Amino acid sequence: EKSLHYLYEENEKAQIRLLEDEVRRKMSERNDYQAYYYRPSVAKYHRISKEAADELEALRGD
Amino acid sequence: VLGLDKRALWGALPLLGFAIGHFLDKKETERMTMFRDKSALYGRPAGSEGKAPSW
Repeated sequence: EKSLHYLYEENEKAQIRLLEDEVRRKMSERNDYQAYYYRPSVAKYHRISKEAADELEALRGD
Repeated sequence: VLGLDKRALWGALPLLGFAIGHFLDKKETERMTMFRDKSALYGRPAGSEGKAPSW
């Protein structure tokens, strides 16, 4: 019964390993999810520069 | 008979390691127990919680 329990645990670990390999392959195929296989491109600096350029329109004067 | 000097008192370290390994094996067979008396070969009929475990 100890070998039966260890075989059941190792078999379930094998199925979860195969399923996470499939999930990681489908995630790297499409680059969909935000955890792995995702390059975070941010426009924070573009919005900061646009806000600064909008702020310096008020500063234009004499 | 066998001859053991004062240096044989240093041999309590491998016996302590043997006791530690036996305790870890006892903890491992204590944990590994969800199929205990529930497999279809060594099975038990209804009322298994009243009866003692087999091992």
